[PDB]
Amino acid sequence: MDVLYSLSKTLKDARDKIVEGTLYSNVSDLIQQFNQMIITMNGNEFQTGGIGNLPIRNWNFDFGLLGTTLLNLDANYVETARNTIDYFVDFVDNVCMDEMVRESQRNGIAPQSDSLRKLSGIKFKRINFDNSS
Amino acid sequence: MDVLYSLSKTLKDARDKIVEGTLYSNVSDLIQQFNQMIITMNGNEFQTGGIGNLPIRNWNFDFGLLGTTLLNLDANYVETARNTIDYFVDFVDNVCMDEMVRESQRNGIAPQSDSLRKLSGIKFKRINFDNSS
Amino acid sequence: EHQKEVQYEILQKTIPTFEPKESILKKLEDIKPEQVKKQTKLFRIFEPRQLPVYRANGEKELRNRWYWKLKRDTLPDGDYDVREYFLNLYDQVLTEMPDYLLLKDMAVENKNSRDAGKVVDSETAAICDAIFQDEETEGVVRRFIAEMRQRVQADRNVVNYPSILHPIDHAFNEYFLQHQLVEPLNNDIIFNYIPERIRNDVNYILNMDRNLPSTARYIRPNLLQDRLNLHDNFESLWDTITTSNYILARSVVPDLKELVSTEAQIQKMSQDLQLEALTIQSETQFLTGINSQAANDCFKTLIAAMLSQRTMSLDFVTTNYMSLISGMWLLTVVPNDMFIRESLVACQLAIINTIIYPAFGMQRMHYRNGDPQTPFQIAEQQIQNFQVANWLHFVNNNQFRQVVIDGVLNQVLNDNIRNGHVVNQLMEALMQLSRQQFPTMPVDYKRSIQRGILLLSNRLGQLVDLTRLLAYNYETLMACITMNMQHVQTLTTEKLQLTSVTSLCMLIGNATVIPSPQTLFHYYNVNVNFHSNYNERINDAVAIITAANRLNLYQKKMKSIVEDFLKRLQIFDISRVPDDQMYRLRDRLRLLPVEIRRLDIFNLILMNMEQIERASDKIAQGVIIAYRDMQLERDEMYGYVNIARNLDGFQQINLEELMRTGDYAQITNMLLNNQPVALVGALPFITDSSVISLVAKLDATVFAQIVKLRKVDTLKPILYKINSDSNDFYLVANYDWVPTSTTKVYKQIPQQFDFRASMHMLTSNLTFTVYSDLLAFVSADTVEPINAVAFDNMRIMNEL
Repeated sequence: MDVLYSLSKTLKDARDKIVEGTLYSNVSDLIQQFNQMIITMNGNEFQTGGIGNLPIRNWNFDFGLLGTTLLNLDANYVETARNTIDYFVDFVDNVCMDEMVRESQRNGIAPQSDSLRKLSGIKFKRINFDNSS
Repeated sequence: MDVLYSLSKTLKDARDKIVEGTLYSNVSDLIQQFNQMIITMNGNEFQTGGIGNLPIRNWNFDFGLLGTTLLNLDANYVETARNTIDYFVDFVDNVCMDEMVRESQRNGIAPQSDSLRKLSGIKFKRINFDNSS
Repeated sequence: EHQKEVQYEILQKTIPTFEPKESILKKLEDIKPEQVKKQTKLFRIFEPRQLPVYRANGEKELRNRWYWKLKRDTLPDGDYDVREYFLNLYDQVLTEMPDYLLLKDMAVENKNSRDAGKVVDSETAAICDAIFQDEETEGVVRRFIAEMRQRVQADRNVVNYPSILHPIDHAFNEYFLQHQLVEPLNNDIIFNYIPERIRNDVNYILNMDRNLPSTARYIRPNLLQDRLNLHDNFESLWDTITTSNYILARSVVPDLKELVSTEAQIQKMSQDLQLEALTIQSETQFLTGINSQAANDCFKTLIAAMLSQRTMSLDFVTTNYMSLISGMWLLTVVPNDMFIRESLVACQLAIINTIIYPAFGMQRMHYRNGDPQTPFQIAEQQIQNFQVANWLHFVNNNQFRQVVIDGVLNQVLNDNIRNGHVVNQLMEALMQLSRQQFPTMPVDYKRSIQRGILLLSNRLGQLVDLTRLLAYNYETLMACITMNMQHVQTLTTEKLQLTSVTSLCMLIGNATVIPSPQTLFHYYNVNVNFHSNYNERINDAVAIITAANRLNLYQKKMKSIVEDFLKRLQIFDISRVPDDQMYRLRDRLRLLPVEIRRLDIFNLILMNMEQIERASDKIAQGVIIAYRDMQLERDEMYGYVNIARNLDGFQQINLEELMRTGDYAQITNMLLNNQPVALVGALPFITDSSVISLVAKLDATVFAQIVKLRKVDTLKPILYKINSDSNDFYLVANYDWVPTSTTKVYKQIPQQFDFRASMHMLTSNLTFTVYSDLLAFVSADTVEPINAVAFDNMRIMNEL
């Protein structure tokens, strides 16, 4: 679960600190964290939806990392990034919603969805960070 | 006083950004600040309470630091850390409460408690940090 | 011309440019790649030795507890000297920076125990066998040592070997593992380290031949950009770079081929030229020769100039009008933008005047420029022959389109598709010429002039070819430049005799040459390394300087580091670096981050700094005087001694401060009216066993000194290692009594040894294979020259 959290603060602190004109070094510590993610992800496939009117969309990952040789970003840098973020956003939305509908009497304190159950897996823990929300 | 502040944002941004898994280079800038503290403290004795129904608990300092090393964090790393945090938490609580009751006609704007008066000392100033609250 | 020299040189002393031309090339091809420093030893700082221990009031308790001690304990005297010492460690750390690591290469037999055990390194081994036998070591110890077996996983490449280091040691070696700065390697990556351009340049063939184990591993090249904008002030050094980058270029620029026999052309030339026809100033237009060379020189020279972002002038020869015509060629192409304003000055006006204007009949008022807007341009507004008129705007506006960001950050001031191979420019440069045939002055003039012009025109069918050539070449070579390149007015020129120019011109046939594959790479490779070195040293530099500041080393900082820096860069010979330059260089350096690597380590050293210093055997931090009979304390290790683990209750006087700043005797008064006081910092040291001594109150002596000599180096203080043994002086415990030390010291006690906590496990990858050079794996051929093509795709060099 905590996993999930990160995924976002990652994107927020991303769609926020990554803009046309900021010095690289203001995101050095960040950039890293990001990439680290892409890696852990790529390869594994997911299923969301499959209930009521909720659509069953299939997500797959195949992305190239990010920059490393930059000094204050050039517009071009952003757009090639934003394009990658938007797939994760539209993703998480579907992930949240899918686990935001399932309920369980016995153990209704743990992950239900096929999507999240897979995240609590150990091979992902490598992402968690900045738990200030 | 401002001193006090830090002590917390230190712990919060700590009990928050230090979780099983995260990448070190997200806390590099943090870890440091932390240690710096332990140092300044170790070798000091404090005392809180003494008024009304407020217990008089005593405190001492003598702690080891933190490996800086490791790409990612292993569970073991956390627990050995959390154990040290919990002593500071239970500390500050007692510190706050002790200075949160005393009032002074004269300088009701200055520190009161034996606990805090000692903090405004210069040798502790080396701990200030991130005043955004 | 002697007067010209002295000064032309007084300038050259403000240029860290090495002397000979060639002498520079070597320095580059030479800049070898950074040696990797795989590594053997685990690396520590301290092993644990046995030591005698005497219980309170006791003799050698017979036991010998294990304590940690420093291998190589060389600490200076004085807080300041200490800070400097550590600093050297930083330098040592960096020079030994193990880029990667493996453990099999350190395997060792854990002599004892049942499951074939192979522990980390030699020291790890020793220790085990050692303790195994110190009979007073909990049954759990042998056990652990015993059964603890390595961890070998064939698949995945994992190796977890049991080890023993130390808190501060694990500290190091650890990060060294977590920063193996070694990324994988797939055919695809090699393919990719190739300019996004070349691959698409048909003329060049690509192919793979060798495979790649999942064992493949390389080290990032690290090609950050400029970081340092030398483009706006360090002229002296740019000139030196340009020069360099320039020679480099010539070394590459392919030599030409298939030219027209020198003799043949010049001969039809005399027929056409009508040389000796009255005109007094003969045989100045034919010093043109040695063209079989001049062209090669003019050619090379031209490229490098561009690439290297150099700027030049022209060994111009006013009379020789022809030589001028060709000039027009030059501007038709080479973006005047990079030509010191002046040499262009002469050139144009020489054209403008002794040409066009009068032979064309226009301004018979010949002309008059100042220094702003150019004779080649303004002439426009005032010309009526469209053809003529287009040349003008195009020539005055063809600004080497200083705008490019290709294949990932490579500002390489580019050039017009037009020019490229649209060429027409040439066709138009000609058409305009095709209608310059008319009156004004003597006959032998137009005759001679126009006839020469025609030789440009006919040949024009070919002159085209020239355009294409360069177009490609520059447009090619360039691709492989990492260093960015802002256009700058170099301080130095480069002479280009219209002689050669003119030759190249009417003297090139259906030749067709291009950069040999192998050639190209070699080029990349170089700039690469160089870069890597620049960037790297930069980091090495910064790291130090910053450390230099918190490490309060208020001394070297200026030059010191800078000197070494430049030297390693090779390219230039310091010395002739104006002083405003070296310092200014720091001014810029000090304002940058720090490669995590570098930085991350210093942060570590500082945290343990304190601990080391007191950990040493010789030297403690300051002493105390109380002129109050004091009770000697007792510690298991030193026996009966006068140690104080804490100041508090007595002023502190930074020796460092005092010594460095002279004394005001504040101390002199306190000592004199005999007052409680403390001294802080690192200090000499003295042990003594003379029970008697204490009685003689020796410790209250040494001090008086200081005042006479105004110094404080000679301040050896005293300790009384009074063990209930090694002290012949023991008529002490035989008499009821207690130690009356008038003084004691700060050296905190060494650390006890606790196995458990020093035993760490080890995460190490397993079995690499490091590759350098790279490229090599690339198989590449080349079409036959007669079949080239540019962006054009029709065919470069196409006048069958």
